[PDB]
Amino acid sequence: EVKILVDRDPIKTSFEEWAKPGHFSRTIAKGPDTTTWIWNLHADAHDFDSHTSDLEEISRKVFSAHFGQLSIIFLWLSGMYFHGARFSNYEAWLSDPTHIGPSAQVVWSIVGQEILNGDVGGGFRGIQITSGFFQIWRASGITSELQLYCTAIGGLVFAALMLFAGWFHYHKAAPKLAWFQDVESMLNHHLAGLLGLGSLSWAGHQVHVSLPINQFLNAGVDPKEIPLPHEFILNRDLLAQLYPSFAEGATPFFTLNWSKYAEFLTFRGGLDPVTGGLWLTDIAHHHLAIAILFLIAGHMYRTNWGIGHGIKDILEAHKGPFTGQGHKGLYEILTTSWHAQLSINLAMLGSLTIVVAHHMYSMPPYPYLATDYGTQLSLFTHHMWIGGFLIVGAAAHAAIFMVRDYDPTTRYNDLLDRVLRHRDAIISHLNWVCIFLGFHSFGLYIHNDTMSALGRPQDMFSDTAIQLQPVFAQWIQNTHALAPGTTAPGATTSTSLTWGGGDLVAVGGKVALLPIPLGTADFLVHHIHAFTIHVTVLILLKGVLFARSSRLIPDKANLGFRFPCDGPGRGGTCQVSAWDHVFLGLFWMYNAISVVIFHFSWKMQSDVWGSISDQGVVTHITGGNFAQSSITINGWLRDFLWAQASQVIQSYGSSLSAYGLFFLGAHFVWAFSLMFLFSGRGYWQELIESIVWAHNKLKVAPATQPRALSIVQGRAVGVTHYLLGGIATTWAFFLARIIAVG
Amino acid sequence: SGANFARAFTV
Amino acid sequence: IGSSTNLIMVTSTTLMLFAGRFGGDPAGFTLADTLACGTVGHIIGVGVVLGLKNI
Amino acid sequence: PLWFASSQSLSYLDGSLPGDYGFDPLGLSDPEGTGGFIEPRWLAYGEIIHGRFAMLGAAGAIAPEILGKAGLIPAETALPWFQTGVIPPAGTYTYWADNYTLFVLEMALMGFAEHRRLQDWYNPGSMGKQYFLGLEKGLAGSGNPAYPGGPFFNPLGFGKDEKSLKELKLKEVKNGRLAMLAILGYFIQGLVTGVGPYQNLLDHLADPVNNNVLTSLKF
Amino acid sequence: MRDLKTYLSVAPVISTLWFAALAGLLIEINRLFPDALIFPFF
Ligand code: CLA
Ligand code: CLA
Ligand code: CLA
Ligand code: CLA
Ligand SMILES: CC(/C=C/C=C(C)/C=C/[C@@]12O[C@]1(C)C[C@@H](O)CC2(C)C)=C\C=C\C=C(C)\C=C\C=C(C)\C=C\[C@@]12O[C@]1(C)C[C@@H](O)CC2(C)C
Ligand code: SF4
Repeated sequence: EVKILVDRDPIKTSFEEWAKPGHFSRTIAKGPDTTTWIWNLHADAHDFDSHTSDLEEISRKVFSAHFGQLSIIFLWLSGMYFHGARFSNYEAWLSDPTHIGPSAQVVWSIVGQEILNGDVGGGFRGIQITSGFFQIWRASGITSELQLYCTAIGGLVFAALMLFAGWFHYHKAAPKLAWFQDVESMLNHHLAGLLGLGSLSWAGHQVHVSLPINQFLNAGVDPKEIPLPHEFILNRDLLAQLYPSFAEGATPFFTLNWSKYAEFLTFRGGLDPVTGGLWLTDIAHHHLAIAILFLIAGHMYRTNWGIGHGIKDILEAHKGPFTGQGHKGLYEILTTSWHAQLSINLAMLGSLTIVVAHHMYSMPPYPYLATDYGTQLSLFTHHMWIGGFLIVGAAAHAAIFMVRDYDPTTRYNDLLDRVLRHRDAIISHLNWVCIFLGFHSFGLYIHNDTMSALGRPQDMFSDTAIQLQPVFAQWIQNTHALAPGTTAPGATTSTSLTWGGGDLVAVGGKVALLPIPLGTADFLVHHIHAFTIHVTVLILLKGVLFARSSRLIPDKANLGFRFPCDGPGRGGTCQVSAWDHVFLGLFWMYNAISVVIFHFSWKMQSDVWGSISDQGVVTHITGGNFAQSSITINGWLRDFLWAQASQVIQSYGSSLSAYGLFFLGAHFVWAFSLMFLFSGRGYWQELIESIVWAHNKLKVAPATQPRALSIVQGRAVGVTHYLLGGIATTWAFFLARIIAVG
Repeated sequence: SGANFARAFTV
Repeated sequence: IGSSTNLIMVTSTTLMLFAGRFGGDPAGFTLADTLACGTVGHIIGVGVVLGLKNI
Repeated sequence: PLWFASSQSLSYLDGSLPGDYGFDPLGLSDPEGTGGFIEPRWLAYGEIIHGRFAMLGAAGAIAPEILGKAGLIPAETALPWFQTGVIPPAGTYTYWADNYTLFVLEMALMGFAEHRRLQDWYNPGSMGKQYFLGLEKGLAGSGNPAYPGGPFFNPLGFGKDEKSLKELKLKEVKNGRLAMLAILGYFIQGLVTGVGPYQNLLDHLADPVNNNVLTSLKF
Repeated sequence: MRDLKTYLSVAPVISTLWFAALAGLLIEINRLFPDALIFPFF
């Protein structure tokens, strides 16, 4: 049954292996004859599946790598906390948050870079930060620096503990294979233990520490006069004065009359007027409910006892109209190969990150976060980029599994075979829908441009000539506006202010949130989003499905997952491996994410953000020209790229010069990438031949003969440089513009 | 806040 | 003790335990089954009491 | 004499241990897949040591309160077990030296004792070889790490008969378990009612109905 | 100790120590002599 199984000292810690490189693979271990050897030593460093074949060693290596990664993350967190404690102006920002810019980095005075120490405010000079850490610390209840120092020390200690644990589990006591394959216990502990207890404990902290300190802060008291958090725990009088319910203690909870706790566990919803964030009582209530739900749901699978459920029984016994026998051999597939689990987890994490970004810009969960425009922009863009990258990687790992871990003899699955047997219909229909969507979505813009250039503004697809309104979205907005009165009797207001109707919420003369209207431009942009998403899905799905074999190459599995081509014959067979399909899909993911972030930035700068006056009128940043100027490509090039780049390029001689320097550097790297993307290997090898002759003429030729990069390495270098250049350009442009004008 | 900035310029 | 909530959810817990026992014992009933039946009875009692008070 | 014994647990619990009642629902002492700090011998050693230390602590935490109430000690000396200075937020008392100096001294002395104990556990007869001012002769050990014996630790000659020795071992383990439960009760009571356990016993004896767990939790 | 020295003699580690030392020397020279566009010694 379920038990702990370990092996004692599988490997011995010794420096002998460090002396010689490439010990994992024999062909690497032989010795270097050409430079290519070096480039291989890094390519197969983490290819644990190809070093050996036993599952036990792979699992142990995976565990140790996870521990190392956790240690690195803890070290990074400790460094951030120590920087916040030592070189920062947190205490100044605490008293006057609206007129002080956060900053936690100070530049030395070595060469002339001291001009980077801009005057953020509050008697401090330093680089303004846009990580949103200050809002997190304020919402946590931290009001000093000693607490931050203690947190940093604890983080360092935790990093050391994680490193020791990784070493101990790889070199002293290594879990056996049967320990890993016990997924029922893993799921039970991950649901009930990690997600339930953690959120319950955080709810306890929020109820006991964050709520009273934040109440005192919002009441207008000076930060240096607020009582320390432990005084609230020790003294019941202070809590009773702040909340009378605590005077009754824990008696009501055991008596099931929970309404007595309605003082600090509410259901109002909406945004708090003082700070423009969600009510902390609602957040604590939500955390408590989530804890209860997760603790309940973590006791579903049978482990070592009579009660519970079996995953294999659930999968096998499920009979449906469309599936049939269906899920039969999926349990072995998902418990035998690591790559399938990696693919599913990567897809789920990417989707979760994107949803996180959307929900976080929609409803600000931290105090004084909505009015900080740079923080919002940075958080949204960063999280969406991360989600896109993870979603892309999922397909690559699925292709790896399909290539090297799929055999129909020992493990057979009906649904997978049924999907494989009719791939042509899937690909054909996906291709047709992609063509149709792209044709319509881009033809609308081209038609708008052409009718504009000919002096025919009455034949456009616009808000005045021919209208295409998103009626369904408007209906949903109206239903959500009307919901709190009838559909949600408990909720006092709307879940978020984004839905049409309601009132503007502004903090300190700056607009925090107001309803976002939808028109023709939103229709067109959403259809463009759908088109790009569909094309990326088509590329990745084709790469995954046609990995094992194709009509052109009937034996593509033998060649492997990473092979440049098959030869000049058959008319040319370049880029048929699934790796090349991933390399092609990266560009389209980049395109889609760039378009989406551009849309979000322009819409927010045009129709939401701005300034409010004493009289009551609202003046937006760009004057609300998105509704009429974004229906043509000329409008996107002139009113958005040309107009908003003034702050980036005219930042020389000021405290934002680094942004312009990075703006130029990203352009240089993007132009550099085309050198690898466009050319071929033979020319470079033939040039290196003459260079090597010139070297040998002077008796300075090396023993490791130079060799041009392989084809796959060239493509990888090209795509890496391209992505880095584009992302850095967008980063510099966004940050400079939103810091200057926001 | 002044001391934090001065920590960089001690030398 | 003796109030509406106590009597109601104690009765529901006892009924659920009785149902669990029949559909060191003459009939197989380990401690885990007793804990599960008691916990689900407590859950159902809390739910019905909270629903009744609100209305 | 089986308490909550399972089919898995009954396989490796042969009864050749003091206080072996076959109780192990979670199967921690299973004899395959044993490594690190999970081994039946190490677990038994830890249980014995915990029982000894818990008995010492349970006696010492309740002696001063009774001694003070009986009038056999000065009043300023008798204190509850958490006002002695262990938890400065709860209370503090003054001594002949600072608290941290006493901490360092206790750490040094206990390190000297416990490192020798650990080295004895690692190598059985090694610890009685090197010169230690002549005391090493009495620290050779009997070969069983749990019960070293010898003139220093068994000067009264108790437990010469094997049956009497087994009975004494059973008594020791039972008393250790009882003392561990008592110490846990001390901790929880001091966390809840904030008053020394002897006063809790006195209040319970004065009026059991009005003084129990329920009245403090009210309802 | 032999293999520790052998590993510390590998190319990336030796390269990073050498470049760090060179960067430190250049930094200290630039700090001692603030800025200079010509060679005025001779
Ligand atoms: C991509 C989509 C697209 C669309 C929808 C339009 C739409 C329009 N254009 Mg623009 N245009 C486009 C791209 C597009 N344009 C491009 C790329 C250019 C090049 C720059 C132009 C340049 C342009 C010019 C120069 C002019 C227009 C004008 C017009 C109008 C004329 C349409 C017409 O008469 O033919 C419609 C013809 C048909 C035969 C329709 C066929 C489609 C049917 C409905 C299919 C339905 C299929 C069926 C339901 C499927 C299932 C079958 C089942 C039932 C069995 C129309 C509003 C003209 C104008 O001024 O209008 C105001 C004009 O002079 N356009
Ligand atoms: C209730 C106990 C429990 C808890 C809390 C966890 C929690 C976790 N497990 Mg899981 N796991 C459990 C039971 C548990 N597991 C069991 C019984 C098995 C075997 C079936 C596994 C199998 C397993 C594997 C194979 C892996 C994990 C991993 C992870 C980590 C994921 C990283 C993360 O999400 O950051 C959340 C961040 C924090 C909570 C870190 C704080 C440190 C925690 C609190 C330490 C205490 C946890 C530990 C279980 C108890 C100590 C035991 C020891 C002292 C005797 C996280 C520490 C992955 C990992 O990261 O590798 C190390 C991983 O690869 N788990
Ligand atoms: C969640 C974590 C995750 C994990 C654990 C893995 C795990 C694995 N991947 Mg997958 N992968 C992921 C996410 C992940 N992947 C994502 C998000 C993508 C999409 C890009 C991919 C796409 C992918 C491809 C295309 C391939 C793999 C392969 C592999 C395997 C080999 C790893 C390797 O050799 O690299 C060793 C380390 C390196 C080569 C590092 C390269 C340097 C990076 C690319 C530079 C990033 C630049 C940096 C941020 C910029 C700073 C500038 C400054 C330094 C100047 C390994 C088992 C390889 C395979 O063959 O599997 C068997 C392979 O071909 N993966
Ligand atoms: C703007 C981007 C770009 C750049 C910079 C280059 C650069 C170059 N080209 Mg390429 N090329 C490009 C695009 C580009 N190309 C495109 C689009 C094509 C069409 C396919 C080609 C096709 C091509 C051909 C056919 C040939 C070249 C050759 C050359 C070299 C000419 C000699 C010279 O200029 O050296 C000047 C050197 C530099 C400017 C390189 C940059 C130096 C870096 C910045 C220094 C490192 C500093 C810093 C510490 C970096 C650290 C990195 C970090 C990770 C730590 C040079 C490497 C010719 C050749 O090889 O001559 C020998 C040649 O045969 N190119
Ligand atoms: C050592 C100990 C306490 C020692 C206390 C000492 C020295 C106190 C000393 C002092 O007071 C003095 C004298 C005077 C004060 O001024 C200062 C202090 C310092 C305060 C407690 C152990 C306390 C130990 C406890 C409570 C252990 C409980 C374990 C349980 C219940 C385990 C159960 C199971 O493991 C089984 C048995 C079998 C498995 O299959 C299933 C499960 C359920 C896991
Ligand atoms: S060698 Fe180059 S050009 Fe020829 S088939 Fe392969 S990838 Fe294509």
